[PDB]
Amino acid sequence: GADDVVDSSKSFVMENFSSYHGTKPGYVDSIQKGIQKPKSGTQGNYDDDWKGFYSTDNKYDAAGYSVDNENPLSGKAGGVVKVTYPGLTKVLALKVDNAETIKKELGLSLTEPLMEQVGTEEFIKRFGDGASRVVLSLPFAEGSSSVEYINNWEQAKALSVELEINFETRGKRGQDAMYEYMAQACACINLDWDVIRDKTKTKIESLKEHGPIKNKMSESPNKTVSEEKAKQYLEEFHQTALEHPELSELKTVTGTNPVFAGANYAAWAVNVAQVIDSETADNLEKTTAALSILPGIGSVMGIADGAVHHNTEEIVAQSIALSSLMVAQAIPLVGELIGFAAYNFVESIINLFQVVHNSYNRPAYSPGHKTQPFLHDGYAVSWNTVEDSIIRTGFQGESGHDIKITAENTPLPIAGVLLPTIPGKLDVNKSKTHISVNGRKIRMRCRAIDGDVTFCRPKSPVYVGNGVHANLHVAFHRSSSEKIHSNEISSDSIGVLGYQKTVDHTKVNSKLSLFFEIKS
Ligand SMILES: Nc1ncnc2c1ncn2[C@@H]1O[C@H](CO)[C@@H](OP(=O)(O)OC[C@H]2O[C@@H](n3ccc(=O)[nH]c3=O)[C@H](O)[C@@H]2OP(=O)(O)O)[C@H]1O
Ligand SMILES: [Cl-]
Ligand SMILES: [Cl-]
Ligand SMILES: [Cl-]
Ligand SMILES: [Cl-]
Repeated sequence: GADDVVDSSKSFVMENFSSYHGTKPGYVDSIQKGIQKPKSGTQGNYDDDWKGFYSTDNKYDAAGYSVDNENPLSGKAGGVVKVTYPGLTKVLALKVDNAETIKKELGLSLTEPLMEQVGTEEFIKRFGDGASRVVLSLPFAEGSSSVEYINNWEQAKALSVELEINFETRGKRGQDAMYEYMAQACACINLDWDVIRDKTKTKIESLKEHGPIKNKMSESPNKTVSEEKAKQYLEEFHQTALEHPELSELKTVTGTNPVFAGANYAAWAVNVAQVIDSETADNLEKTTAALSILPGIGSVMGIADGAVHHNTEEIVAQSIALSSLMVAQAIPLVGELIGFAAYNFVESIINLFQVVHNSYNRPAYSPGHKTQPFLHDGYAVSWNTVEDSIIRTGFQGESGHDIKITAENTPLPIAGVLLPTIPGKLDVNKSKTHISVNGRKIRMRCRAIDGDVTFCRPKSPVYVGNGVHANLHVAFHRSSSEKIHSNEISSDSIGVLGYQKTVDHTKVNSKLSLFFEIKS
C-alpha cells in the first residue's frame, strides 16, 4: 500500500509551491516563457518511468546543473529559475526510488510509465488530498539535506517561471559567477578571483624581471632533457623564486608543511608539461580535463590535513604565479608547445581551486567507512553497506548501489568509474548514476567499453581528500524480465579510476576495484 512507499511526514499540500531549476546558457530567457518537454533527448531520464521535469528546493544545488553540456568542465554557466505552481500542489515523498516497487505498492499500471501516471486525473484524485497536481519528492543526495522534485511533464505546463539568477549577466570570467553564488550557501572560503588573476599577473611579471631568477632561467637546458634533470632544475628554480619579495608570505608557510615543498611544485610542473600537447594547450576545456586528473594539486592549492591553508587572495596568487612560472620553465624541458602557462594554465587551475574550495565549504560527508575499505594510492573505497555489494538476481525494475570514496590527505581526483552490465538484461541508468561530493551531486557521461563494462566520467571535476568525501551511486536498470544468473555477468567488479600516473613509460590511471556478490 501507499504507506509502504510514501513518507507521510514529508508529504503535504502547499499553496504556490515553488522550487528551483538549473538552466543552461541559451535557455535562461526562453525557459521563463514556460516549462515544456523537449521534443527529443532523455526528457528528464534514461528510464521512461522517470521522464519528467526536475527541480529542487535548493537553489545552490540547482546551480549545479547550469553548465554548458558541450563544455562541462570549463564552459559557461546559465542560471537558476524559480518555478511555482499556482493553486494547491501535493508533494508526495517517496521512501524508495524504484519505479516498479512504487507502481506495485500504489496499485498503478505496471505497463505505463510511473511519471506519466502521476499526472493523470485518477492519480491526482487518489493521492492529491485536494490539490490540482502531484509532484514526487526524493532525497537529493547522500551528504545533502536537499530535496529532488519530479514533475509530470504535462502538469508542469502550469508552472510560472521566474529568474533567480543569470550567471552570464554578471559578465565575469570562467565559472566565477556560479562559484561565487554557491559560496553564499556557506557564508567559508569566498575569494575574489578577479583580484587573484591580477595579483597573479603582477607577480609573474615581477618575477621575470628578477636578477637571480632570469639568471636561473639562463641556466636551463632549454631542451628536451629527462624528467630527473627537469625536476632537479625546477626545484632549484623554486628555491630561487621563493626568496623574492612578492612571494614572502609563501616562503614563510612553505617549511610549515611537506605538501608545499618545492619538490612537489616541481613534480607538478613537470607533470603538467608532460600532458599538455599543442591541441590541448589551445583549448581550455581539454586543458582542464587534463589537469583535473593529475595528482599533487594540493601542493599548489596549499591544501593538506583537512584544511585550506592558502586562504587569501594574496597567497593563492603567489602560489599560482610561482606554479605558472615553473610550468613555463618545464615546457621546453619535457613538454612540447607560447603563452599557455600564464593563460589557460592559470584559467584552468583557477577553476579547479574553485571546485575544491566549494567542496571544503560544504559539510564533510560521513567520513568513516562502514565496511572494510580497499586501500590504494591514497584512496579508500568501500561498499556503503553490505547490501550495496549484492546484486539480487530477482530484483525488479532497478537497483541502486552506494560506494564511499575517500582519500587520506591532499585532494586526489576521481577520473571515472567502470560499471558492469549484462547484455540487455542489466544496464546502467545513465541519468540516476552519479557522484556526490560532500553533498554536491555530479552527473556523469557514460559510454560502453570492452567486456560488458560501461565507463562513466563525472561532468565536473571530482576530488576527495581529508574533509572531502564522496558517494558513488550506481543505478542499474532491468531492461528484461528474463532472470539473471550468477555466472551470466562478464565483469563482477566496479572499478574506480584515480589520478593519472606513469607505468612502463606510459600514462595510465590509478585503479581500485570492489567486487559484487550476485545472489538471490
Ligand atoms: N522550457 C523548458 N522547459 C523544460 N526544460 C527546459 C526548457 N528549456 C530548457 N530546458 C532544459 O531541458 C532539459 C529537460 O528539462 C533540461 O536541461 P538538460 O541540460 O537536459 O539537463 C540535464 C539533466 O539535468 C537534470 N536537471 C536539470 C536541472 C535541475 O535543476 N535538475 C535536474 O535534475 C535534467 O532533468 C536532465 O536529466 P537527463 O539528462 O537525465 O534527462 C532543462 O534545463
Ligand atoms: Cl547537468
Ligand atoms: Cl548520493
Ligand atoms: Cl541575474
Ligand atoms: Cl594502479
